[PDB]
Amino acid sequence: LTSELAAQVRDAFDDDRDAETFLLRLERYGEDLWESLRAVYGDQVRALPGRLLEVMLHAYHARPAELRRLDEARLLRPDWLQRPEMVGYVAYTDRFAGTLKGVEERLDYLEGLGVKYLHLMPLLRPREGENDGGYAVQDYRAVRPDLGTMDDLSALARALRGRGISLVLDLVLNHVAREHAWAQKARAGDPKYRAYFHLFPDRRGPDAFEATLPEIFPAPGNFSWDEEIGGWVWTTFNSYQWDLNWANPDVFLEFVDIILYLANRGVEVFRLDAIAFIWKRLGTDCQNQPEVHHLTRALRAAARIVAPAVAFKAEAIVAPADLIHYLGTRAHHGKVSDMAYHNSLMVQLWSSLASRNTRLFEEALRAFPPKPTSTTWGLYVRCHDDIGWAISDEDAARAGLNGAAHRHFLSDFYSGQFPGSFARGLVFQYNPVNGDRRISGSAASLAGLEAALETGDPGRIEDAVRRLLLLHTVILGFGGVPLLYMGDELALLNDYAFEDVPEHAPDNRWVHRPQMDWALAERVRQEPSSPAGRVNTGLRHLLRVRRDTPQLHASIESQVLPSPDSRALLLRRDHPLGGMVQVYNFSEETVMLPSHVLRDVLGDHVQDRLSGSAFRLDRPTVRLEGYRALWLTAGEAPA
Amino acid sequence: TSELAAQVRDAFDDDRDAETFLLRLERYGEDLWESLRAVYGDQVRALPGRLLEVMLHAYHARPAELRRLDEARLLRPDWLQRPEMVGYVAYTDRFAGTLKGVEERLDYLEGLGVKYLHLMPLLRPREGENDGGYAVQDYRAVRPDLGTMDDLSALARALRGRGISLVLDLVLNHVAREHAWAQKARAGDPKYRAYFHLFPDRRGPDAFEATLPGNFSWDEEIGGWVWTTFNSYQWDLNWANPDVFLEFVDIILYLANRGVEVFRLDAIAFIWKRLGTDCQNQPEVHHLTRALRAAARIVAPAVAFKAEAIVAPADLIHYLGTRAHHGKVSDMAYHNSLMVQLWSSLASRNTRLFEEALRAFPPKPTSTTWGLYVRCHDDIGWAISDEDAARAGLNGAAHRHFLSDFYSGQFPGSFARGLVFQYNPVNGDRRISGSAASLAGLEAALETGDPGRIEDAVRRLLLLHTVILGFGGVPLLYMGDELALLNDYAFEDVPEHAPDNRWVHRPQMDWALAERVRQEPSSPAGRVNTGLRHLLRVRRDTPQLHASIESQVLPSPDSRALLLRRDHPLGGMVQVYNFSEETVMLPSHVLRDVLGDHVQDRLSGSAFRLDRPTVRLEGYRALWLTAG
Repeated sequence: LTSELAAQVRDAFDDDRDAETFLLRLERYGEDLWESLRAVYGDQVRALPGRLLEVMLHAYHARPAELRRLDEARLLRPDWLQRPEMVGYVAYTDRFAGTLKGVEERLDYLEGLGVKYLHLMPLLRPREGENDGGYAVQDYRAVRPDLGTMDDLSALARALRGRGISLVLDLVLNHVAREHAWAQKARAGDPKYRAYFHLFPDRRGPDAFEATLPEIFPAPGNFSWDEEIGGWVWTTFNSYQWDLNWANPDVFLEFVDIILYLANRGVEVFRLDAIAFIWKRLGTDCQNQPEVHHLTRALRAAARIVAPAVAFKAEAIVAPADLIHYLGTRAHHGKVSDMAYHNSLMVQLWSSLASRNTRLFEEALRAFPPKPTSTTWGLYVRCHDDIGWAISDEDAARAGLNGAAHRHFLSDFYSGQFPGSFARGLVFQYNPVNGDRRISGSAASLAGLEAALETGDPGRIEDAVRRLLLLHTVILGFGGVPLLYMGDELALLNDYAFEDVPEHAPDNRWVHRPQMDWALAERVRQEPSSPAGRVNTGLRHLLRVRRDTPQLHASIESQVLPSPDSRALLLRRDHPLGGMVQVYNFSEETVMLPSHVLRDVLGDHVQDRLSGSAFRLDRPTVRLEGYRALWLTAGEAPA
Repeated sequence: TSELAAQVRDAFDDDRDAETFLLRLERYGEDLWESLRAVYGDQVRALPGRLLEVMLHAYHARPAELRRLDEARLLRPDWLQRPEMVGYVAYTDRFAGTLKGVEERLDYLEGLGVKYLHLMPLLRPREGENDGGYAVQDYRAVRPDLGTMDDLSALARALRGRGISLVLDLVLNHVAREHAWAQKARAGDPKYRAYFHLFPDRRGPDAFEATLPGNFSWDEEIGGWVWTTFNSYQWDLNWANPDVFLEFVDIILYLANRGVEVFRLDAIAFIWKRLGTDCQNQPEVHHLTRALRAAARIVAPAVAFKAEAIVAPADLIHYLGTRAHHGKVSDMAYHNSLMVQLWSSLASRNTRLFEEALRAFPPKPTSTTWGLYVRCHDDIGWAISDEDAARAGLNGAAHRHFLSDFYSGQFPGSFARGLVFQYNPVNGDRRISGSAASLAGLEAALETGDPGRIEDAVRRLLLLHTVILGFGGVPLLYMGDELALLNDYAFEDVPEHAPDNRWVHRPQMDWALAERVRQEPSSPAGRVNTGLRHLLRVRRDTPQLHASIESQVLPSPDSRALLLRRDHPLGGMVQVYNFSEETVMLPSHVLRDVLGDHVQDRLSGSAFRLDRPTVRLEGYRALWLTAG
């Protein structure tokens, strides 16, 4: 930040207060921005500060007054994402309400549920034809035509703002569709756009990289031949998907422009897709490269300057050692992506439900490194994906188990194969290398409700209801944003109508991606003692309690309290108003949990926030019914 | 929320102001209204609107420059916690004569690295005896000899330009009997009579005095009694009257608009009376602080509060906020304990007591900040509790008697030259006056001429300053400790000072002497001056000193040494202090286990190889070790 930049800035604004705000923000986040661009682009052209600033100034001018207010509000409350009132809902626009206009019609449903974070599945304009479910983007400044237009998106954002809901979008950083304007300008041979991709004249560069790359479709391959470069283009994922070259600063500028464009249309949180892949280095797997963080840090800083209201969420499923970098280590500590996904917690929930054992869970959480306190996990029980058993062999070992043996068990269990399993999932992928399988299926089908409905047995139906509620309780209390997956609140079962639909039939993930039935949702509200109704009212109650428990603030991490019974998981959360201990029984059986381990942190008298009832810990044991969850804090003893 | 919205929206010609005000009121509204209810009941319901009238007026009058600093503070909430922050404490008159005079010396301060200037009481006191400025006659005026408010305002404009914050003392608990309010009450306006604790006969006063450990005074037109904790010309305000609350929100915002950035809230412990109690540290104190703090958050985000309470540690922590008050009762309190343990360990050559006292200290909210000092305008009282002493293998009172004996000069072969200020005819507990340089042994050493004893004194001063510069929090340099000023024995020649021997450590700044010291690097004062400016430079570049992170005691295998650990994302730091003249051989494993195999002393620049069994630490040496 020189005299030059400041004067440029100062002369770019009619109102003096705008100039001052911009300048104060540039002073505050300048360090983050320039240090990072230097580490990536080195001594560059040096013209870059000035070109970046034109992009930032343009975006700031176009930023509407209501979004500037949200901007100041965010500065007053930096931890908005970490507040216990925060509840997320994840849906496909079309499968929830047909169109973006349609989503406006259903805000009463969402606001009623307590949702303050709405993540719609990919909707930026994809190429026509196969599109890797929206990850092949044709234009980032347009919407898929069937869903509406950008205007529609912009309006839906105004409406959501009015009910205090943030809109969340997927932004693919790593590649565009072969039909993207840039990809076309490059094929018509404009040198500028040729430099947006990894382009190769002969078969040598491709060969040099493929030496150390693993493959993502086990189409097979990392490079593709195209007529008008002939020549080779870097194509991680599918052939119609061309990796952008982030070593070219022109690409950086395109993305700061797109992020700020979309932010000005009311996007509040960006899910940054394929972020792990954006930096290539010969000799490596070309994932999780240092430069990835420097770029994220620079993108985040431009967003901090123009649009304080905005936050980033990193989509990378990677081992925990690797994942922690996406929240920031060493220099960065929240200066990169703010949110992420806690894939491990989701895996351990299903694993423990199947194993009736929580040693593995304890171990996985203990080996997880602490996050920066200003960042936040996103927690889910299910999402639009298959489930892969990401259980490391070291974690399994510390639990007295063999990684492969345990993971084979889980696929056997959740597929329905294992004797006396409650689950009804489908196998999605079978890998002949390992034997490792991936499971499709809805929360309700996997937790046993499908199986139980076939028998009619009240006892097994109750077990299924309580399992769904237990899973949702853990994510609601763990610390972080619970991402309810659309229709889990109605306990939707596997849908097999996708087979009759010729475009879905090949891909059985559609099994857990149903159409929302609005009539069914009305039925469930009015039948409180059906299974769905039990889940629906049970969940609405947990969301209400969460929103009023300060100890769930996400800046505080849950610590594992090692359990005297392997059927139980215990989590401690320290807070100024007084500690909380969360107690989960992952078994059908009644557990008599020894008192000492809770007495030690909470004292003699406690009260369960969930049901209201009191417990004495000066008793040898505490009775835990099957699938029972307690949120214990300190209390009294007048009786 | 509805009534405020409309009022607010119309109260502003500019829309952006209205929006900002509203957003801030939503953000800090809970804090404010919840707290006033807990103090005044849901009884007094005109009050939100009266408070808002005060806040809106103040906001309108808030100059553009101070609103910008306001946004800058929101961008960096932790401004007080950055390693860049260094405080300097001085009397206006004794540093540079007048407020105009202080402007002429900013190059001195900015050059030292100072970003926080605390001037001793300067709001207009009563004439005559004034408890050194704690008897305030008008909060909207300055003591006439120092200048005017317009001078204060200009000095703030100059300080802002060098990135220095001005810090003032605001007495919350009482006004001078000559304050306008106290005279309106004597002329019998019922409104102002209600600003004080007033009693018709001696019943009432007697009921209180049962548990207060004079507290009341007779006046002709009040014939009756008024509550007067300190002296008699100092009348306790009645904070149970909301009119008083509003007076102070008005005063705080007024002074904030004149460029005050940090308020030292004086006698805050006393502001709530409750029959049956010592009338100190009452819960209402916190609720009131929280509400004052929220009004300041709304109108003047740039402002912060610092609580002046010397109280046992268990009590002190409430001034930073517990339970629902976490990080709302202050952004700053004094770490009186650390100062006491510095001198104690320097005298004892032993740091067990230090370890114990720090272990018993409870964790602060991470968004708040200690103020740390080696000395200040006060005498020293040995605030060492009997429990702490016990855990160290010491007798509380035995150790306390030693320290007074040592720092007074009485103990045989002590290096200290202090004066006894107060003597208890019961415990025998004494208070000590004296400057850092006199107490650390430099006065004694200059009488001998011995190079070896002079070097020892220089290294003691540097050791003390290093601890406060590395502990986490704002180091409050006391004026002229950087020049190693000795006890001034011309205070007895001053007839106004002679009764009060604290003047011994409250010297006039000699600007010629300051110039001499800059230019004589290997005189004693020059060694201190050079050494200090180097420590300030290193501090300003060590991220691990961010005040949100607390120093933890690493139990030491040698009682001559104190070891402190600080965890941080760029990598941990261990601080090692030797409180003795003798060389200490620390075992290597104790550092290798926290820092790894290769380390660097940030203070001297040299690397350390922990691959040896031991690490040499010369007398009075400090290391700030980090990995690398």
